[PDB]
Amino acid sequence: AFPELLDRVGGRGRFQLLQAVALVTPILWVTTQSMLENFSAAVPHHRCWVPLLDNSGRDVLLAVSIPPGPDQRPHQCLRFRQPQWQLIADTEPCEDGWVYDHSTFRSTIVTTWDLVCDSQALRPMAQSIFLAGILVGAAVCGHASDRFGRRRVLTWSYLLVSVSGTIAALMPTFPLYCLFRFLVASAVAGVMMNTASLLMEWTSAQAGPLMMTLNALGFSFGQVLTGSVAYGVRSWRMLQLAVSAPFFLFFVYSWWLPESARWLITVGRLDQSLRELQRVAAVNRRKAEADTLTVEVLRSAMRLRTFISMLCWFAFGFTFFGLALDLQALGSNIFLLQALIGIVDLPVKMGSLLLLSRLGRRLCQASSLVLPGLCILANILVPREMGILRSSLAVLGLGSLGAAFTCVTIFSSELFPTVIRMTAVGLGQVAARGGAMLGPLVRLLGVYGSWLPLLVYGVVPVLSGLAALLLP
Ligand SMILES: O=C1C(CCS(=O)c2ccccc2)C(=O)N(c2ccccc2)N1c1ccccc1
Repeated sequence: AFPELLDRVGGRGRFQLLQAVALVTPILWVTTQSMLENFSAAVPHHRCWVPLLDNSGRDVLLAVSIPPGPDQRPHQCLRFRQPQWQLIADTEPCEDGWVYDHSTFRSTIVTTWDLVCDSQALRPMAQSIFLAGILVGAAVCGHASDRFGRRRVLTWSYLLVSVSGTIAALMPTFPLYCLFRFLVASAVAGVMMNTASLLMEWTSAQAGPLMMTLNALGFSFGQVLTGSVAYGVRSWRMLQLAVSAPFFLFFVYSWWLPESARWLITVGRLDQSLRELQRVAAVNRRKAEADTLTVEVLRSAMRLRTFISMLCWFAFGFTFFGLALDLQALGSNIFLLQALIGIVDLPVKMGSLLLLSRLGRRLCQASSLVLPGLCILANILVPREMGILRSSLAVLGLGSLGAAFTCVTIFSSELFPTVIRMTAVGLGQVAARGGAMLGPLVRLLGVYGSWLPLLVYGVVPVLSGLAALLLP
């Protein structure tokens, strides 16, 4: 009988907007902390240190010192034992360290800890660890908001994000950095889930719309915030601190947001629920029907389609999170990318939804997965000669794939006895977080041809979309 009480106290109004703003604003920095492993763990051009150069015709010295590499470049992992002056066989690996190109980035973790050459596999493992941390933190938090509340967990998760992010920027050794990024990921997942649930609960029956949409926009924009912040600060120690600093103020000001009143009723804290509802009514200025609340009212108040949905969620998560953390391979001028994936995301998603809803729900679901997979696959076919076409296809593909989590959540998830969709969205999204940890691990196939990762990332979504047509 809670919706009757909610209609009695308010609905829409003023408080539901202020709370919405204050709970959606964290989402931008939550995205910023998640896409940060693209300007922090960036790989600049590296050479082998040689005594003849870099102190104790520069082009001639570079030619004699290092053997040439295959890709029209000097070798990045080998060095001549002695200066081969015969150039107007016997090679040894780098042992005095490397030298890097300090022209776009001042200091990355790759530069700091030498995650190049033989120890190349370490880099595509930090992102996998981070995503596994998100999955684990989201799994634990579910049975954590039923014994501690729903607003306290949000504030404590804010504090954990801030402290762990600040501490992770001062570590001198790689495993400590990985562990603290794991903790950051878990706390971020907790923040995500608790914010979503809090936005759902306090809103009236029209929460399915706006509210849930207002979340996504958060990400989209956030993307651009990540891009701008990255363009701002170049060093990697001063990027993590600058990103994790706001969360302390977020935790400080999150001490006044009212806690969800529906949860308080089921546990037995009637007085707190009364105070909460009265203060919400006072904020909403609907202090006319509140006198009816005299405790007693609240005292009396107290299979194939599923598999298709799981496959679609898995394909979307796997492709997006195994391809959008390596944007240095999709083009150039990285700061312009990762800042064009929201400005393309919004118009494309709205236009595609509006245009394809009328044709049919299954048609829209199918067309949202074949198109971006084919777009990504077509990136290989084009050569390097046209860079604009080389980069626009990837942006269009990512923007179109971003519409999947919107189309398959609000328009889909009704493919069931139609009792409540909250038991289906989470079930589908579990495979989305469980398919991203199996993501960047594909990029470990750089050896044995470089086209295989892109080929897999292009064939998986198209196969999932083609299988989606087999509903009957
Ligand atoms: O927007 C989200 C959240 C939603 C959880 S949520 O709102 C909730 C609702 C109801 C009950 C409990 C919790 C999320 O976890 N991912 C995600 C994380 C890791 C891997 C894959 C997906 N994305 C997402 C979607 C598209 C593009 C990027 C990110």
